[PDB]
Amino acid sequence: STTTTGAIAVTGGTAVTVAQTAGNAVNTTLTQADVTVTGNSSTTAVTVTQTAAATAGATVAGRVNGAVTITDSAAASATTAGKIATVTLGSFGAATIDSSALTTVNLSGTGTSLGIGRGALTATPTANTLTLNVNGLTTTGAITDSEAAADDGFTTINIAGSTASSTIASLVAADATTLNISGDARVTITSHTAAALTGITVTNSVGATLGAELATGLVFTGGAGADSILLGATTKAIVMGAGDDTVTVSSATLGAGGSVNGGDGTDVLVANVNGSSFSADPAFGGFETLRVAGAAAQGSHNANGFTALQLGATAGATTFTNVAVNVGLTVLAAPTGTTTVTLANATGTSDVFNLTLSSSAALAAGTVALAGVETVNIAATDTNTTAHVDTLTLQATSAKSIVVTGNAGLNLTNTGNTAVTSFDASAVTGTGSAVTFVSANTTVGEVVTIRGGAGADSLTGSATANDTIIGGAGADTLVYTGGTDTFTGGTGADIFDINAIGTSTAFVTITDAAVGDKLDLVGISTNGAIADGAFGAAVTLGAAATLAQYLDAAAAGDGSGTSVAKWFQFGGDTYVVVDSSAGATFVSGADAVIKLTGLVTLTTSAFATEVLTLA
Amino acid sequence: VGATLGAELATGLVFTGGAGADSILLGATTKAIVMGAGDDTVTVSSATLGAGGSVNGGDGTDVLVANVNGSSFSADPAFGGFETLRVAGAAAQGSHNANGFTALQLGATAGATTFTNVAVNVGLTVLAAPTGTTTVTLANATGTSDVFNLTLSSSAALAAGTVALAGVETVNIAATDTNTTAHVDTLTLQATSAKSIVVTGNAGL
Ligand SMILES: [Ca+2]
Ligand SMILES: [Ca+2]
Ligand SMILES: [Ca+2]
Ligand SMILES: [Ca+2]
Ligand SMILES: [Ca+2]
Ligand SMILES: [Ca+2]
Ligand SMILES: [Ca+2]
Ligand SMILES: [Ca+2]
Ligand SMILES: [Ca+2]
Ligand SMILES: [Ca+2]
Ligand SMILES: [Ca+2]
Ligand SMILES: [Ca+2]
Ligand SMILES: [Ca+2]
Ligand SMILES: [Ca+2]
Ligand SMILES: [Ca+2]
Ligand SMILES: [Ca+2]
Ligand SMILES: [Ca+2]
Ligand SMILES: [Ca+2]
Ligand SMILES: [Ca+2]
Ligand SMILES: [Ca+2]
Ligand SMILES: [Ca+2]
Ligand SMILES: [Ca+2]
Ligand SMILES: [Ca+2]
Repeated sequence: STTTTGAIAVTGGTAVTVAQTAGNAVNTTLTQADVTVTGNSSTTAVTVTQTAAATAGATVAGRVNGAVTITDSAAASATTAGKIATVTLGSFGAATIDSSALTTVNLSGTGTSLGIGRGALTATPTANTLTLNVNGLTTTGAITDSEAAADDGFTTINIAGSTASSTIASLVAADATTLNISGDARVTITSHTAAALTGITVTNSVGATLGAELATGLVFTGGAGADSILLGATTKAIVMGAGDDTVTVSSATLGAGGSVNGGDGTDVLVANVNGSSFSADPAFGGFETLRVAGAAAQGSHNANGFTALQLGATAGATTFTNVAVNVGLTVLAAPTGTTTVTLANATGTSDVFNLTLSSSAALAAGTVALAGVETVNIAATDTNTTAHVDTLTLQATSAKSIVVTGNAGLNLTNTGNTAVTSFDASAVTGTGSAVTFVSANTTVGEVVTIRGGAGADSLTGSATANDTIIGGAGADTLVYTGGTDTFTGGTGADIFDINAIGTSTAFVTITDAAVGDKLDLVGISTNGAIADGAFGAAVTLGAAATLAQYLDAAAAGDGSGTSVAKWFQFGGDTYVVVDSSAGATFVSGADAVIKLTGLVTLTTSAFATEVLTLA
Repeated sequence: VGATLGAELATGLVFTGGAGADSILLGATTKAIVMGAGDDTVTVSSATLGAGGSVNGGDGTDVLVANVNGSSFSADPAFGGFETLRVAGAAAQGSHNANGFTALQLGATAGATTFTNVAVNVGLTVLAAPTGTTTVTLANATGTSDVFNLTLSSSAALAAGTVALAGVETVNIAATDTNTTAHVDTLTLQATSAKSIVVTGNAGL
């Protein structure tokens, strides 16, 4: 049903299990049953399972969870023992337990809040260890020790994560002293409120992450596996253990003394600060990667002695100084202001930098400046299965090569990068990992090579240059600007967008024009706008007519008021002409020729607007 | 014993030292400068070299002199084999990365000069009157037993000027006279958490 599951109450028994399910339809919401268990003095264990909560979607069955209330016999007594030792939950709304004999809680699925009270026993309790086994648990809100506030709570909390990731939105334990996170799968505590904590100790294989910034007085010890914390001006010796760990610091220098060692493995140090020099400070050790990310992250950062660099969202413009050779930057989120990299030594002529862009969604990497680097390698990386296009302004005024790899698109702003003679995005991979590039090269008579990838790419050369442009798979747009250009749109419906007139010597050759490819002549319509028909009888001349003769023949008509297209086949190759002139001379200046390698018959092929589609 | 050349070498010009204290001035050098054994001394007029464009101090304790607006020589693999960083010259000034040096020196300067990322047990020797406040900031000042060794070393009376040592608890000053005829050095110390000042030496302060 969509109408909600009515109460469930149990009283008494050696052990109790109430197992709800919800089987409602795919666009409805059923809210589940309120459960109450009240033990008699035989009740050692209680279990209350439900179906996991979800939001009513197009194909998602909606479920809200029922409150659960568990109460032991001796819950209100000042003296009587109490019998409920273990409680197991499998999803829940606003849950309560109240038992002075409680040691273990097993959590699972989707929760709202758990409030743990112990019996109102007046005697001061001696055993005060909450074992809290988690497995696939996610919480809207707080696990609280209700007893700790005004009475005698648990002094030591143990959390054993198991077979699946768990996330506790908030853990509130005001009498807690030790906190040990153990087991088998990640435990994440988004926010703890445990002022009296003297230590935290991860022993867990996958690791533990704590989203709340630790107390400056609070010791933390990691184990194997990716543990992950936030520190301020710490007073204590923080150890991170083995595996790939992550500490975020809110202040650049520590305090008292006041240290943090990353331990074995590749560990990230995150600088949420106005500048850093972590290599210098012996207080920090065992770190390999420096990441600049956070709401206070900004300014000048000493890269020295790190083997890798990362960047996330930032407060303002951030600069990496003293960057050693073979050290690459990975950008993980949109930063604020220009990101400058300045290397240890830029002076050589074979300088290589590895920039990486790595995100699940479209990433606006912003401006990164790489003065004195000759080869710039860009990886554009998508972390999920669904395709996107990243954006970057590169300022690399002495780069000769740009190579793009990866599996996401890159629209690259290239303004002012005038040394670039080789753009190679050929290795790029998705349906639409679309690469956009425009050469900023102005060296007269240069050889420039532009390579597209699997995406629907948009590659523009330079009027200055003899551009070789090659799209990969997909709907590529190759732009002609001037000079002796060689175009190859690979597989797919490519568009050869002709925006310049050229000469009789400096013109575009299109190597592989085939059925489906287009020839956009909008930009050479000097006088008016082209044919518009299916204009398709080849100009024919004699067995030994010259290219010069065929050109003159093709331009014989009057193009003064209205430009006209014609075409011919000379010496084994196919040519297209735009006549924009009076006399029967093809005039180099305003009349235009386009070469197409091979015999391609344009008989049946038709002019769209000023756009010729090969038939 | 060595050779010393007071003129700045041509940027095109190769130099090779032997054993013994050789000593030159370099600009934006284009060539691979070697200094050999013994306690050598190169003064650079520009912070980064050129073309390529390197200078190796070789064996022994060698001084690198920064006649520049800031330095970070540890980072640049173009410079290697140096042990002491001195800030001295008519263009010498600003922020200087002490990292990876085992000693520090100071001479006459263009303006206020700052030593950053200074490792523990690294001392400064002042050799001539500088211009503007000389700030030392250590790698880690946070402890409560921080010791710094300042030395003043001259033949004549030396006006060391202001040196700032934020976060140092014990400041040791040596006042050293290099000749037989007595003098008195002068210093403004700014050491707002120093509990001890110990003065040794054979000249006045
Ligand atoms: Ca109570
Ligand atoms: Ca009580
Ligand atoms: Ca209490
Ligand atoms: Ca660890
Ligand atoms: Ca580690
Ligand atoms: Ca360090
Ligand atoms: Ca490590
Ligand atoms: Ca994606
Ligand atoms: Ca370079
Ligand atoms: Ca560059
Ligand atoms: Ca392509
Ligand atoms: Ca061109
Ligand atoms: Ca293509
Ligand atoms: Ca094609
Ligand atoms: Ca056009
Ligand atoms: Ca004509
Ligand atoms: Ca020598
Ligand atoms: Ca030497
Ligand atoms: Ca040496
Ligand atoms: Ca070096
Ligand atoms: Ca004297
Ligand atoms: Ca101190
Ligand atoms: Ca002090």
